[PDB]
Amino acid sequence: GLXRKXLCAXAKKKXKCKXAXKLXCKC
Repeated sequence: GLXRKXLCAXAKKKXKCKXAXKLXCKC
């Protein structure tokens, strides 16, 4: 859920970190 946190999960995640809530724009 949530556009910016879509964009983040988009750039921060193909070929990129594991499935945790607060970890969103890191993984």
